[PDB]
Amino acid sequence: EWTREQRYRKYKDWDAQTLLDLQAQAATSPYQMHYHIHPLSGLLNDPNGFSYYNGEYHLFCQSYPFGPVHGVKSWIHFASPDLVHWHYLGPAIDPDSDLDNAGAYSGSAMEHNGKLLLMYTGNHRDEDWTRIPYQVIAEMDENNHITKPDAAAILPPEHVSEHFRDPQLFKHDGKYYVLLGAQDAETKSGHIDIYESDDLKTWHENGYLDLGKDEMGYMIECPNLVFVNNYPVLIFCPQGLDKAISDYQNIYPNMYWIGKDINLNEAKFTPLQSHPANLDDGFDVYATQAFNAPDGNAYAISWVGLPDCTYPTDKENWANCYSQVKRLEIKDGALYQHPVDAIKNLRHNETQLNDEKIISQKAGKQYELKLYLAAGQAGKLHLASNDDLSASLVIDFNTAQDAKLTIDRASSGPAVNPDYGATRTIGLNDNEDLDLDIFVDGSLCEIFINDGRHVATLRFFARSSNQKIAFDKDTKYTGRLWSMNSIL
Amino acid sequence: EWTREQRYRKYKDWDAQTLLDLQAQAATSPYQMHYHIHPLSGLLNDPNGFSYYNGEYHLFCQSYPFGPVHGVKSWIHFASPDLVHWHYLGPAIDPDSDLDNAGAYSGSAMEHNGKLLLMYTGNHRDEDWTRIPYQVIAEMDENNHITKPDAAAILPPEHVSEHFRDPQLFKHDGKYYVLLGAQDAETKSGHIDIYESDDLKTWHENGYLDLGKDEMGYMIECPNLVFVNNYPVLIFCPQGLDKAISDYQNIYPNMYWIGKDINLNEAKFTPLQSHPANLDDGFDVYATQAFNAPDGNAYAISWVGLPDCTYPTDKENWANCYSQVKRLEIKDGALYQHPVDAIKNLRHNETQLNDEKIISQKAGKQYELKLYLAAGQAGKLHLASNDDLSASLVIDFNTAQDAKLTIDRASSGPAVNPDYGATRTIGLNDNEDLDLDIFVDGSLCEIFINDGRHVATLRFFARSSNQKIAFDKDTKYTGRLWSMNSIL
Ligand code: NA
Ligand code: NA
Ligand code: NA
Ligand code: NA
Repeated sequence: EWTREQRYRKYKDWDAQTLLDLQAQAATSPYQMHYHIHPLSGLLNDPNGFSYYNGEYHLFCQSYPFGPVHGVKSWIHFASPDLVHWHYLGPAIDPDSDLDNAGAYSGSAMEHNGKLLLMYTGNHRDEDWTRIPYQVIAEMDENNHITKPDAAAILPPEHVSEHFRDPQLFKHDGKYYVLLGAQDAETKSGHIDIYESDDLKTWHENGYLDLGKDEMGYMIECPNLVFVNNYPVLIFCPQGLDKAISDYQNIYPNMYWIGKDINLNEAKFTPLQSHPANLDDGFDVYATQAFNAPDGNAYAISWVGLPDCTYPTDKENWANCYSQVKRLEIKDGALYQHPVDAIKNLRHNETQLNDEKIISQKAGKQYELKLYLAAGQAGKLHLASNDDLSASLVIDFNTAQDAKLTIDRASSGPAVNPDYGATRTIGLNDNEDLDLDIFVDGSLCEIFINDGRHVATLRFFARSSNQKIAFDKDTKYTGRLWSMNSIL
Repeated sequence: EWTREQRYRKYKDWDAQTLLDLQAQAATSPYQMHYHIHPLSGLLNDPNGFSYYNGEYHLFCQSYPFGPVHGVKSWIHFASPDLVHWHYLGPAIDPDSDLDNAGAYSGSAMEHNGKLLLMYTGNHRDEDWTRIPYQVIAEMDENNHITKPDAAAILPPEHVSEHFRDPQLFKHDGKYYVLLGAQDAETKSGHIDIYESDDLKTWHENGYLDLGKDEMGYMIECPNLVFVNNYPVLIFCPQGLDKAISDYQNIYPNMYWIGKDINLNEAKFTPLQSHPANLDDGFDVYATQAFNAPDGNAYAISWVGLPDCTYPTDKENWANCYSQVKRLEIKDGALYQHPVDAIKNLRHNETQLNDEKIISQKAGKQYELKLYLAAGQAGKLHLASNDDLSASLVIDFNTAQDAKLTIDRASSGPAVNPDYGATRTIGLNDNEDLDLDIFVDGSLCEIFINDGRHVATLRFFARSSNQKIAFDKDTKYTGRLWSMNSIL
């Protein structure tokens, strides 16, 4: 319903009373998250500049503060000591210059000689509304104050279309690299384009990273390389990916691909996995960003929200939130994802669980449910449920001869992008035990499966009185239920 | 420098870009607090609606979001599980109606039949800019959504001047009471005026509370009655208080007075203390609010900021912050104040201290320093200090034959309201031990003295590289130093 004109009206052409009203509307929503990052107002999307700098973790965010739509984008800024307790540092990069006049699009952060370089795509629209993407290196100092250059670091080359964006800047092998999402101008295929520099002033093209002969969609958004247990891992968003390469049910997938090795100078990637895999088996994770932290861990955080999609909270004038931070691990040839240790600080009111069918008549809106379920069983676990289990988030499990998990949100509340399905299925190994570590926060659910082997993340919109947690059958299991304190 | 006109321009007449800029400027200030409540933008003052409701603690705030000045006021809203980890719920009450057209001034919160009543003063300015104060009862529901009535609960009576405000609404002795700060129209003296109701619709005047024959300033702002260990305790701001009643050095004092008993129907107060005493012996505490919580504790929180005063951060376009929450206790005929238990969750990097002269060469900007100092000593403890101790926050102590504590902020940085003195003195008992529990957070220091017997709270503005903590003499003491994590 918003016009192009309305989406690109400048922030100075909105009044401050409207913005204050919008902050109240977002914060007091009955569906707001309160231990995950959420917009102060308007729409949140792609994590940006995820980093460690000046003694704390930093995280920036694509933001449009005036409504539940992809209006003209800015970066806003959060920091944390522990990847859990975030505090707001305000807007960081506005669409206020020629280079980014129609948006400060996504990007990354790299420490350099005591400053934090923020490299991002200036979404420029020229006099005719032709998009010209510019790669810009801004600079943040130790007071979190940001300066912008007057000139781009990388001008759009001839071989790419208008889609050329989301730079990842980092140091590796003694030099500087930039990875960019790209659509080839002639084939219209998605690529990760490689740039290298020895000084950050002159950039050299190394070409598209060789991901094999098969096309990777028509565009790759938000490319990421991180080293996880010494393996090069790609995390990226290949829009239009052929489902023959990998199944997925979201409108656009967020894939990962573990390599045995990578050579950015020669644009070479030796895959460990024969195929890329879904980072998240759920309903809503997109634009995930990751970085290698000084503590030797690789951390990732996801936008929970999909482009070209809508949500029942749209009428509340705000949209989406972030996943919790996930610590990455390579195990058995796959990517595992784990809650960070600090998230346990939110826990309180611990309850021991052993075979009780009804886990809680009324669990609250914020909790962590950690379960161990014996092999050889089938049933349903209902979350955010009414009393008779007819309206809930359903985890339909089988740990017996056709083992699998089906997550079904159809009955949880109003429909959520139903054209892309009300269920998601995760295959399980037959006759094996099952672990679940389930985080519920307002209209967000995160289901960590078999100790991080799979993660299923989703929005759901249950009426506030639907807070029951219960199995439908007598189920043999042990577990713990904790309330989780509001911090955001 | 701001004109009346500029201070009362409506929020809708500011643009949203300016507000976003101001949020960044406040949040990224090198002097910002990060484990105390601080404005998101502009100026913060008086705590309001401090309460427990709908399963969490609530706190509201006088706010002017567009600069470091007392522009037209609104309430904004925070909540917390534990009085430490606060999260922002946005604006709550705007100056958007006839009754509050020149400000939604301070007030209180009272739970009533599943709602939270917010009773506050509408600062009305009529056609001639005559101030007409109205007492308004708004209502908040379980989604933190607020409705405003069209009519005042209490119209200004004939016997009070234009100064008649800051209602405290509560239930006691089976009926409802409202305590209001008042200036008598004929004598121009400060009073706490009492109203009572059996239904919240019809209010009856019980008269001024009898605080004795001596005048209590020319106005009492922010009156509070709380029961602490079953004693009635008044906490209030008597502007113009004669210093013969009690010494104080701040422009306006924040006093407390313990009674043996109180009878609100008969406007009677039997004092326990012969005289009211300073709630805070420091430089900046004002407009403290308190309430009786369901856990059986009385809690208080203070504005750190004084009216008609200025601060070095004024040029940064933001102003002031709150104290931490203080749990109240009556002991030995005095009011004791304690950090809440949950504040210990911020602690990390614990260091044991035993007689070391230099406690830390560089302590960081956020810490808690807890010390036990033997009787019979004299010296100085320097906080936020440069290396040679010439620029610091000075705690000059004597625990020997003329025992006392002098807190001196003159050398800490730029002058802070110097007309009201650069030192504050707290008398101590001769030849007694001394305990200190010191909280530093950005430009805020809170010094709890002898286990809460006295509290000295102050702003200070040290250069960021001045972080040494050291005694000047060999001092015998034991202690602990903890870093405190940023949460806000
Ligand atoms: Na590690
Ligand atoms: Na769905
Ligand atoms: Na108690
Ligand atoms: Na001073």
